[PDB]
Amino acid sequence: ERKPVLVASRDLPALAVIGRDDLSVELLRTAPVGSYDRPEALLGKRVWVAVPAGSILSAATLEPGGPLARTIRPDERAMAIAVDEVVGGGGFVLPGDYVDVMLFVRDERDGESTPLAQLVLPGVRVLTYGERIAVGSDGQDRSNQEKDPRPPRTAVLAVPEDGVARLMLASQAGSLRLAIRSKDEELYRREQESAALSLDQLLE
Amino acid sequence: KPVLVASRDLPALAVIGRDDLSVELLRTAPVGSYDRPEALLGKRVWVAVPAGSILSAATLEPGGPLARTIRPDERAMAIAVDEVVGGGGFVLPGDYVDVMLFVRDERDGESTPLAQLVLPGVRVLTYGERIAVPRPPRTAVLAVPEDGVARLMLASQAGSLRLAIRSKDEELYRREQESAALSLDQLLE
Amino acid sequence: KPVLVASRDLPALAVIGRDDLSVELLRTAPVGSYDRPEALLGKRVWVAVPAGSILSAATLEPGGPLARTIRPDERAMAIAVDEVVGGGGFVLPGDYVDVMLFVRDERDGESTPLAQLVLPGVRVLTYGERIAVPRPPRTAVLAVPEDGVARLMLASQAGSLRLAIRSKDEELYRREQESAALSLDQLLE
Repeated sequence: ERKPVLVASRDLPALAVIGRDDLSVELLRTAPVGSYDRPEALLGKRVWVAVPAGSILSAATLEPGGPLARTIRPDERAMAIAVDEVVGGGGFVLPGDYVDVMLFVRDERDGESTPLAQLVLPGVRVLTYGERIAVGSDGQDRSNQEKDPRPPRTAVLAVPEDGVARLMLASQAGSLRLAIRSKDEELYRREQESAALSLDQLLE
Repeated sequence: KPVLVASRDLPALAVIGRDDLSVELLRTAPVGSYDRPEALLGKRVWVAVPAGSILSAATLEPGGPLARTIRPDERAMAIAVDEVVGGGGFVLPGDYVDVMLFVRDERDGESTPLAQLVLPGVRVLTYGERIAVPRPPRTAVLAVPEDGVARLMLASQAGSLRLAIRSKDEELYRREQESAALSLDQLLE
Repeated sequence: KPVLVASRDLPALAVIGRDDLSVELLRTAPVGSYDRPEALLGKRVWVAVPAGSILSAATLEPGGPLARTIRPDERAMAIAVDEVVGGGGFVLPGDYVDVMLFVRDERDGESTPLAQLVLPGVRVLTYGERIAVPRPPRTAVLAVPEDGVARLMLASQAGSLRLAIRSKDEELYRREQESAALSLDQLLE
C-alpha cells in the first residue's frame, strides 16, 4: 500500500558520491518510475547533476549529462551567442521565447564595400538568458540564483543541426540582433506535438 | 512538511483538478513545492508529469512579456536611444513615432549626405525600464511590421536614427484595433 | 619513536605482507615514515627497496588523475574557454560536445571567412576546477581520439573555437561502453 522511496537529506553538489548520510527513506502512496527502494542500490554511485534537498532520487540523475543537455532533443544543439541590451530586446527576453536572428555585415568581395542585412535563423527557442534556464521534461529548474545581479552577457539557443555552422559565421562576420515573435502563434504548443537588402534598395 | 504530489499521470497542457493532486507529509520540503491544494487549482502544467512526482517548476509559463504585446504579423525589436534621438526624454510607451535616417552614401567615390523616412507610425512598446503589459534610458523597443525588420537593422547600423512623435488626435490606436531622399543639393540651392 | 623498516630485499612492483616489514624504535622519526604495520599492508612499492631501509615515498603511486579517465586509443588535451565558448557556464563534466571553428583563410591574396565542424561527440573530462575521476573558469580538458589531436591544435590556434552541446537522449555514453565548409557567399544569397 504505502511504498518506500529514497530521497536526499541534504544538498548534494554536482559530481558527488553518495554515502549513507546523504540518503533518507520516506513512505508514500505512489512510487515514481525510476525511484529506488533500498539504500544499498545507491551507495557508491555518482550524481552527475546537483540534487536539491528533499528531491526524490531518480535513475536519470545517475547518468552522464548536464543542465543544458537535459532540455533539448536529439535533432538539436545548444550554442551560445554574445548579447547586450540592444541585441536582447532591452533585457526583456526570457527562456521559452521564440526569436528571429538578423545579421548585419559589410561585404568586401569585389574591391568595394557594401552594407547588408539578412535573416539567417527563423523561429528559434531561447534556452538561457543570463543566469536563467528553461525547464525540461524532468520538471526541475536549475537557474543559478545569486546575489549582486550583474547585467546579462550571454544567451543560449536551441539550433537545428543544419544551422549550427550558419550561426557561427553570423556571430563573427558581423553584428547580430534578435526579433521576438508573438505568443499567439503558439509555436510552443506546435513543437510539443531571405533575400538580402542593400543600401541602394533602401535609399530610393 | 506538507507537499503536493501528482496522483495520476498528467499529460502536457492539462488543467488541474482536485482529483489530480494529493498531499504527503515529508521531513524536508524542496524549493518550489506548494503546501495547500488550492494554490495549484486551475493552473496548467506545461510538461508531462509522471505519477507520484513532487509538483514544482512544471506549473511555470514559458515566455516573456514582450511576446504578449504584439500580433502574429509583427515583431519586437530594440534600437539605441539618447535624449536627442527620442523626444527629449518625453517619449512614453503607447506612442507612435516615425523613424528618420541620416547616412552618407559613399558610392562612385564621392560622399553625399542624405535624409529619408524609413518607417512611419511605429508603436513604442518599451522606453528604458518602462513597459505596459535615476539612470538615463539606453534602448527602446518598437513593434515593427514583419517586412520592415531588415530595413530597420540596416538603417540602425548604417547611419544615424531619429524619432518624430505623431499627434494623439490622429487616432492611430483605433485604426490598429479596427517620398524620395533629400540631399544637400536640394536644401542649399 | 616507532618507525617501519624493510626486512628483506623487496623487488619492484611487489605487494607488502607482514613478513617483509619490521619495527624499530628511533629517536627521530623522518618525515614520510609510517608508525604501524597495518598502514602499509596491501600497498605496493614502485621502486626497489633494499634491506634495512626506512620505508617512505616508495609506496606512492606515480601518476595523475587525468590518465585514469581515458582509454589507450584516446588522449587528453586542454582548450581555452570563456562563457561564450562553453555554453554560458552550464557545461559540466560528462557532457558530449561538438567543436566548431571560425577561420579567416588567406590563400590567393583575398581573405574568406569560413566555418566548419572539426570534432563531433567529444567527452568533457574537466571544466575549470571540476573533475570526475569563486573564480571564472579558464580551461576545459577534452578526451580526443588519437587521430584528431593535431586537428584540434591547428583549430585552436588558426582561429576561434566554439562548443555545441548534444542531447542526453542520444545515449552516447552507452555507445562508448559498446562536411563542406560554409562561406559568406552561401549565407548571403
